[PDB]
Amino acid sequence: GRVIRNQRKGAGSIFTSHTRLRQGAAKLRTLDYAERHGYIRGIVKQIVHDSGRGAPLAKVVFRDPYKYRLREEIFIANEGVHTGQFIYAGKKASLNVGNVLPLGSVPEGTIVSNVEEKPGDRGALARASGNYVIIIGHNPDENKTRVRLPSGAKKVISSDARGVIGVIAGGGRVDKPLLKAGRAFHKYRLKRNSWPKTRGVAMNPVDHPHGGGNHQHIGKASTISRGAVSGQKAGLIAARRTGLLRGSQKTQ
Amino acid sequence: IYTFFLKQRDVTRIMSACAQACHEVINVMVRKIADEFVSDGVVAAAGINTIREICSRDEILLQDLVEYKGKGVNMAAKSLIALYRDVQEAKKGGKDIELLAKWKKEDADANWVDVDSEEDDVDGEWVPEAAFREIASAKLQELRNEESVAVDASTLTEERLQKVLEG
RNA sequence: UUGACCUCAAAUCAGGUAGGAGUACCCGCUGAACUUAAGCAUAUCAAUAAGCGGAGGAAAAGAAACCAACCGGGAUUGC
RNA sequence: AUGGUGAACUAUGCCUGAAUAGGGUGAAGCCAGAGGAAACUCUGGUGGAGGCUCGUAGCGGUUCUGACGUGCAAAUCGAUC
RNA sequence: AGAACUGGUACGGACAAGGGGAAUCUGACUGUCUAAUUAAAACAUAGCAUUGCGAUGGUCAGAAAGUGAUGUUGACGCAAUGUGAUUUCUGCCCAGUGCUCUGAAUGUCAAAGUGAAGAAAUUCAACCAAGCGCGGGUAAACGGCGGGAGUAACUAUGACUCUCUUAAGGUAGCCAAAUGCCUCGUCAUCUAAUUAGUGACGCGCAUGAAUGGAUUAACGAGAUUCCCACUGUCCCUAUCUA
RNA sequence: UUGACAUUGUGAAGAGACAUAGAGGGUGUAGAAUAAGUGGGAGCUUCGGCGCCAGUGAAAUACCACUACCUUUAUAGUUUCUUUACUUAUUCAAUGAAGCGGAGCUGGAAUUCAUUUUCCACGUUCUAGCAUUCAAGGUCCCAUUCGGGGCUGAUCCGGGUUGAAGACAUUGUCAGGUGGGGAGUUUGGCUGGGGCGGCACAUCUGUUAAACGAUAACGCAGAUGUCCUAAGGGGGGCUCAUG
RNA sequence: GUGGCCUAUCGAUCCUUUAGUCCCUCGGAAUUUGAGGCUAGAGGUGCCAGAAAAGUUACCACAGGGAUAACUGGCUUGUG
Repeated sequence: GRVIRNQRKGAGSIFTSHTRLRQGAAKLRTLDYAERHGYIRGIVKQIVHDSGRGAPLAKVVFRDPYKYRLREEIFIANEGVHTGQFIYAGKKASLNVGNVLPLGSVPEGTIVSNVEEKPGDRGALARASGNYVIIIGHNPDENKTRVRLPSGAKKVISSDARGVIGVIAGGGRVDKPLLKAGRAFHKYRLKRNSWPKTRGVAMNPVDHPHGGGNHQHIGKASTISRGAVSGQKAGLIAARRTGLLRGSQKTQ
Repeated sequence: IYTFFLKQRDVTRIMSACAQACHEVINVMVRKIADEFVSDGVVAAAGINTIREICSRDEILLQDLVEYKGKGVNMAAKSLIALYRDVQEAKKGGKDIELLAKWKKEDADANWVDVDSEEDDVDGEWVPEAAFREIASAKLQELRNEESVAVDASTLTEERLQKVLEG
């Protein structure tokens, strides 16, 4: 009967919509002949800050070619542009600063925005692709593209996307310690809650399968197997290494 | 077990032996991986070699990269180092702790490949500057082409890291 | 540059149909624990208690791919 | 074990409201005066910042181990913190 | 704010209201729960570390799916533990107990299928997937921590010797050099002369307690000890009012 | 989590090892030899070849057999093996199928073999200044109408439209292995309660058995659940040890 | 003269496996194997016709007891 606080997401209450503060999504509108190989132009004016974190959002509203309507669509903005600057991204034209081109019509060094990973389709039924323009070099070989990130993974996919060049002031926010503390509730009153990460040498005594009793010491390995039991998964999963990464790089 | 024991005189002996021996398939790939691993621990060049190798290209080719992501930059620095060198202690200490000042106080010899040995020997006996300022840091590019015009083939034909390499 | 048959639909009309309570008894489907136990499981309790749906005015079953080795047998259920 | 039925008090999450005595200490920035070749070093005002100090209601119930407990109260009153 | 007069040597006259200073161990302060014996040295919050993570992947919940949250997220964010302010924060080791496993696959490996005898049934030799075995990484996840080797036994004792952070009488350095005012004073070197420069020692006004045998401000309803002021608790009994 | 059949079609499918039998080499010193660790040496159709023919010498050459098989083929076939397009069945983001692919009236760039047998084309790209109403224009109609009706502008096929993939994946009965999330079951007595782990009590020696102490086992190699192939029965004779 | 002058002179059932009779079972007549009987061995218990269980919990409540049913020291030791 006494469960652990890893098996909670099955009530639909304290895990539901908790983000009044925000507005809309970020996925683009209807795709046509324009928003792909040929000619695609974007806009950015009211750079309203992204609610919940540190990012900009723009009121990218396109005059619908199919019908006289200008539905307000809050999309992701970028840093470097002022209050109003149209995108100059033409496949049959050229390239400048802050443009939107597929991952095939551009050479190495192309950090676009995130929207989709599939050859376009207004939010591909998937998403296991890139997080946006954030991409270095590509691959001239056919329509394939080999991306790479310092996270430690590889991926080979297509070379078509609707991401625009631009940056977001996020670097430094996590590099600068939460000095003036008082952050946990309003911290992750954002979308849900996942910041209690939470201890007790005697949190649940006549139990602790890990190891505790009456003294600060564990017993069993906190490395719970992935395919073994879904009733003991409390702590590390599928361990391999453990060390200390120093600041001095200069490696191979 | 090679690198295993590997961690003497007879070492380098049978060393270079099976060395050139073992000298595509990443089983052996990651093997040599952990190899040079414990290696540097206690190749290197061949190290970052197989490095950029997997570079082009779960487990154990992956955690390796993770650790290697947290001579390169060190190379550049100690580069200018040996630079003014042949051209010391203080420099090394600055590039390097209480024992930093401990040193600060052939000793340093045993202390401490080819480059290193050469430098040491030269210093004991005495007991491209453009490249210098270059790797150091445009005005640099300036003095660069300056002395520039001022194997020349492969010469004119980072990249300078590879350059120092050939040098 | 032009009309039929079949399949697939759409109302407020003449003429029809559907959604449940009580519920002895009976029928189809699914599904527990306690008692006893020369210790424990198997097994008994138990094709059960409780709950739900449909049909009938009795229900289920029954006018033979059934019952015998004898003097051949002559529909179902119950005492 | 099987068959059913609840969120007015308590605890957690989202949304919609109301309310919260008087002070000391005076952090960045800005102004004036003085010293210095420069990158500057101080005092005296204004501004009143902060998971801060003292102190009511609200919140909270640790100490004075009282009174009361054949139930003043199915867990209280006064005082203090 | 300063300058007078006067009384009981009186003066925030009642009411409100921090008694205070100096240590050790533990512990950062603030916030929350034990409705009704336990308000603490617990948990939480800042910092740091580890595991997992490319959407045709994983975690949670459900009898199942074309149900839900995580997910208005894209390595900057997302789920699960431990540690719980900064300085401090392993010296070494991976044979055992786990996890991971694109390392290693025919020793062992059901049924179906396939192969003999057989007018049949039962039994039924070999092949193959997965798990188990071997190996590596991982001990800020649990151990070990006067350590790790080489030595006439084929494995069984671990002396002796060697390396290291395994050593009982407290001698860390520097010190007329920018740090020496006293000082244009002594010694030594150059010079016709040079109060400036260089090189020792000594008592250095104002330099430093490297390294080593268990380190702390401010804050406080945690606990122990001591001092001052004050105090009819006691010594040692009694009286007044609602 | 894994595997076979079926769901679920088709056989133009690159490269191996088998399920009955007949040849091919059996080459280490010496013997000109194929004397392959061991066994078999009076023999099978008898007129006839070798039966033990010569030199050497540990093994001497037909003969129904335990045999390690270097490299092939093999009749109706073969459980699992990468594979480009065409797929009437499953799932599927948008859905107001939005301007698409091939082909097709046409330029430019690239150089020559007789012409288009191939590859980028097919409405915005300095500014929150501006943008729509069966598009501004032509031909064909009820007549002189302030409107309306075709074609071209915007030609078709395809009906799988801009985007993942495929006879893929998911469901159900199928040896066993990962797992106290949950349920059920389980606690004689045994250091005057109870309180480490194991459960190595009784056969001469060695071994069994990880060394100066112990140490079981109806386990292994003689004997052994004591002894006897006359130490029995019977007649005659003899009358023991020690001092 | 059915042994040694006297004294010593024993291997449960059930389950599984094997051998023996041409009989029994063969339950739709009859026929060919056939798991289960009778008799006779081996093996799995030397508690005398010779059969005993499992080894984690001071986080609660109800029904009890003066022989705490619970079997000779798990500590000190009288006249030295």
